[PDB]
Amino acid sequence: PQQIVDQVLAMPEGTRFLVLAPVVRTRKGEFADLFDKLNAQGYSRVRVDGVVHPLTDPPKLKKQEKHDIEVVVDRLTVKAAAKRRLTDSVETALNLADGIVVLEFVDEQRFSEKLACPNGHALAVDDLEPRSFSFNSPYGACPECSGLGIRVPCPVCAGTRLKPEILAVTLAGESKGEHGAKSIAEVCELSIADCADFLNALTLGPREQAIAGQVLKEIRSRLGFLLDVGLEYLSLSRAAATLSGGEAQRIRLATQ
Amino acid sequence: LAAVLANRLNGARQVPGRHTRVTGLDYLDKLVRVDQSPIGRTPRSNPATYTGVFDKIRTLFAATTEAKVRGYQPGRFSFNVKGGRCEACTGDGTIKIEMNFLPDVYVPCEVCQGARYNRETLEVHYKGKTVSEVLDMSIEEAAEFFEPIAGVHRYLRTLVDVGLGYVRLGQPAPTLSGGEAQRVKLASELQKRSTGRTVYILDEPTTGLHFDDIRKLLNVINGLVDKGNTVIVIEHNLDVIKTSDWIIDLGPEGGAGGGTVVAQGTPEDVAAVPASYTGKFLAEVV
Amino acid sequence: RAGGHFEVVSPHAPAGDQPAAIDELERRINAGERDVVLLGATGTGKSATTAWLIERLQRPTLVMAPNKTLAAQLANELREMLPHNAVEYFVSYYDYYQPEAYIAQTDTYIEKDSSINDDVERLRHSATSALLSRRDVVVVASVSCIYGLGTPQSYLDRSVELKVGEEVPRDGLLRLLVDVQYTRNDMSFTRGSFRVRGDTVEIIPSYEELAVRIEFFGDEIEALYYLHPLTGEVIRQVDSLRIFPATHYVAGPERMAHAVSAIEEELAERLAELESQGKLLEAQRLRMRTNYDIEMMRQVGFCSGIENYSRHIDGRGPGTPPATLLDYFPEDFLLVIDESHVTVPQIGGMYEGDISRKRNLVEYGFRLPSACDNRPLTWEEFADRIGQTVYLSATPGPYELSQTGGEFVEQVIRPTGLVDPKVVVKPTKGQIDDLIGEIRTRADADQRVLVTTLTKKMAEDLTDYLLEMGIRVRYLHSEVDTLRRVELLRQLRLGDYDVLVGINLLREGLDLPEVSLVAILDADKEGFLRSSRSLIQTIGRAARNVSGEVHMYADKITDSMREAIDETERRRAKQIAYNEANGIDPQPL
Ligand SMILES: [Zn+2]
Ligand SMILES: [Zn+2]
Ligand SMILES: [Zn+2]
Repeated sequence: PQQIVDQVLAMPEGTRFLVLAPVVRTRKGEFADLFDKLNAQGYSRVRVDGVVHPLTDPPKLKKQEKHDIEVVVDRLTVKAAAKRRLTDSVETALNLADGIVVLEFVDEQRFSEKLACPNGHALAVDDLEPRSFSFNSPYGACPECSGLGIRVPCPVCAGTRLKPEILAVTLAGESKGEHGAKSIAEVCELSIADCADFLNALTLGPREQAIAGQVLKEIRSRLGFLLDVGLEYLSLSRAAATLSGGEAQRIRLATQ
Repeated sequence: LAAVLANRLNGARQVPGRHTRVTGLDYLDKLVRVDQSPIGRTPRSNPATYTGVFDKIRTLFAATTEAKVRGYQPGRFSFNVKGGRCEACTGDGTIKIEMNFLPDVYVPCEVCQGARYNRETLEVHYKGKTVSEVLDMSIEEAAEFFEPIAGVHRYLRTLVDVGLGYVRLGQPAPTLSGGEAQRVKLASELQKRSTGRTVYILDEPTTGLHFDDIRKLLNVINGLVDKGNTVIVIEHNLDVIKTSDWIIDLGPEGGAGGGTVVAQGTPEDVAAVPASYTGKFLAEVV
Repeated sequence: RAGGHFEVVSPHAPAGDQPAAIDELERRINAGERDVVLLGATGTGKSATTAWLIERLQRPTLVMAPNKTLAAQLANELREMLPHNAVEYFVSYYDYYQPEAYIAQTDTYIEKDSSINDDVERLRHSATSALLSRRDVVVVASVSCIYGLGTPQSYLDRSVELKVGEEVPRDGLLRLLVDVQYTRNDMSFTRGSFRVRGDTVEIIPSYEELAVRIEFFGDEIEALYYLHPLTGEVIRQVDSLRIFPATHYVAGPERMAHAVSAIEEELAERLAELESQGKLLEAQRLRMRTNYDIEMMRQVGFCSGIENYSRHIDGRGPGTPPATLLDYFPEDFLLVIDESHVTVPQIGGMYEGDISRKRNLVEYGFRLPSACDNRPLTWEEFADRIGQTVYLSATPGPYELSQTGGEFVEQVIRPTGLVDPKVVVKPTKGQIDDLIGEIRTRADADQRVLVTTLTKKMAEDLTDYLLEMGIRVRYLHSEVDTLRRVELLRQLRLGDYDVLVGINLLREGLDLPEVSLVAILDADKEGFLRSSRSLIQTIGRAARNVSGEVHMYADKITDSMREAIDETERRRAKQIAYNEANGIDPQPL
């Protein structure tokens, strides 16, 4: 909601708008009683079906007729330091309207808050969370293979052991090393050496450096021991069945 | 003992073991059994919420002219209140999100900056202090503050006498040791005007209290008993019992070998009777 | 004070003594008579005469009554005759009130406790606003009026008016609403409170029953509208309107500053006083209580015990009369005191008892001597602060007659033509037999009867015997409660019983037109509660019926009783002569 209120700056200075609280969005119904209740609270302003009327003298409504009840709350243009009245009606709408308002170019701008995607869309990953790309977990498991990777590979794996939506669409920005643009399956295919050298030097951000320094240290220690044993030709996606006994033995040797 | 006293005075319904009778309840009103148990297992509760001074400070902030003009309740100023809690933290200050494998890391929130509030509420600066600041300064600083106020003054005086006031006012209950919680409980009961007719039974509280913490608790119980309170504590500390004006030492021998008063009276009296080994110890002392 | 003409709508036609009495009272007040008496017999209608006098004088009138009981029945009635003027009300606004009291012997603090009434305070503030907003204002007041108050000066100052169209900062409006004791109840809608939603603001004023909605065009007064508080039904719209503070402890921020200064000074005074007295416990208790009080002035300005600092708030000196509804009145305010024969003794007795309480309060470290200042005006102080004084009673008080020179204005012949009863006197003996005989005689026509008594034991014993003789009889004692005599009224209007046996309290709160006979036991004793006022009251009681009768049974005859009877019978002959001159029999009304 803080962005909703602060968006008044985004809309040009002085441009007319309306303090529109979508209390009952598009839910049609004869609501003269609701008008009376809104008056009982006391606002004197309302807009239904996109047309403004006073709560003192609202229009007639029928159940059959669509009624987009976004009550006008206050009379304001984009003013300077009007945050007092703005917030006054704005948190009010954030409850009555339940979190949504609009400052249209009545003289457009929509002051709405939506989760996941900013536009209220669905996401391959609901947010920037690693488990979202875990097919061993149901997050990445395909509908038709459940993470196994088979139906003949399942139609929604096609080689990648991951959901197509959570393959690269929300995770194609891995700027590891140079030209870095990787899908989860792409890193999987990155051999031991490929991925290790990719992560040896990569620029993804300062907060990412801070919160993935431990990641780099663990990986580089693991790879240093892996080289101390002389094991790089195995790939990150290489089938675990390739373990020759000595392979996992060296894995544990490095670990210990 | 505890079973019978609690069920006869506090209305408990626990099993009284095997005793023919108890007397002297006529000289008492309601017992209190206290131990090391933590006061609160969640950060939700905090020193303010436990002590009950929280709503008092909330009303204090409501007393600002800015609070008047906004026209909103002491609950508004709260930190466990829906409206005033920034969604970025639910007004918890930092932002928390983590999975099972590894622990989280504290991160100040745009709203908070550690303020565990919302600036909308913090705009009031009652007595030149925001709600964040008021909840910030720890017990001793709050004590030297709020001087002409009364109930908060009694709370803070109790805590100052406890002498552990260093604890942050918003210090999470989970971030407080069992002995610290014990001191909090004895402080809270120190502010209930029982006239001393009540009696406190207690475990061995050495854990969670340093030597000085034990001395502070000793002063607390001294004030209680001078206010008329009775007390009985199981304790392996010779100093604590020698400070207690009377001793009842039970048990000729450990385990089933005990089960009867071997000696009692003033610590010195019980000491003069070597029927207890604790008595032998109180004898070699003094 | 814009005084609208006291429009009197009186379908009743004045007759009998009414014209002469009103004319002579009018010329009395014209003659600068600061002291006047009226002799208003029973059924002479003092209310109408007072209303007409107030109409003639066109002054803001303060009427003084001795108990809240009386105020109710009259004020509503006058509003009928004055439906176009400010008619108001004021008494103790306490469903219950334990004072701040101190048992010194037991060192027990019976702290001030009060169940607060609402409508009483509402009418109090309505009266203060009307007085400080118009001259055509009539206020009925209990002695509480002379207690300590705030200044009508600040009352009229803090009040603020807003008009349609005029530019006014809405936030400043909220600020002044706070300063005039009105809460931004953004949650619900309550008396003397208000809510803000957008430019719209809706407020219930403390004194005004209804509410008001104001629409704002930015920081301009867009429009004003009356409203039902909850439903919001716009009663009407007016361009402008004023708002008075919801408190009578009105005081600007500067007045709070001065009050705090003087409070601290007299706090040092009382500190030293109790320190010398050795009452250290009381000194410390008062010190901490007033420390909290001043803390929440410096923060809020509102608390309990504010009255105790009236001398600081009003700012006048110690021992002087504290502010009063009299100050709320002009100097040319009309003044009327009904039953002043007990209101003035009540004034002195209340001052004495309350100053005895301010002892063991202030003298014993509970408040400063400013509490003692927040007191009923000493009788002399009241006598100065009043204007012209008019006492109303068929039994003028002794000090009242001393003030007025003994002269008065008569109004005893009712226009109806009712006449006084026929009195009879017999010795105490032959009382039970005659009582039963008259009981049966009246029960033939199913009529009422009254009985008085002196001692509780003999009273209830006699009622018990009467019940034993199969008599529809009841009795009254010292602390009887309303249900008993109200169901007695139901019974008598339903014809269940005939007689009652009371001692003292019966003398008040009984109007029984159906009793044609009363009995007065053992009037021989010279007693205060059985004085000439008592016998005259019984005479008025027995005068209700067309052919009422008095029967006093006592061995000897007291001077007051028989002089009262003789004057009653001669004025009865006068009333009969007036009736028959009109050719009209005594007319029940
Ligand atoms: Zn989207
Ligand atoms: Zn698949
Ligand atoms: Zn936050």
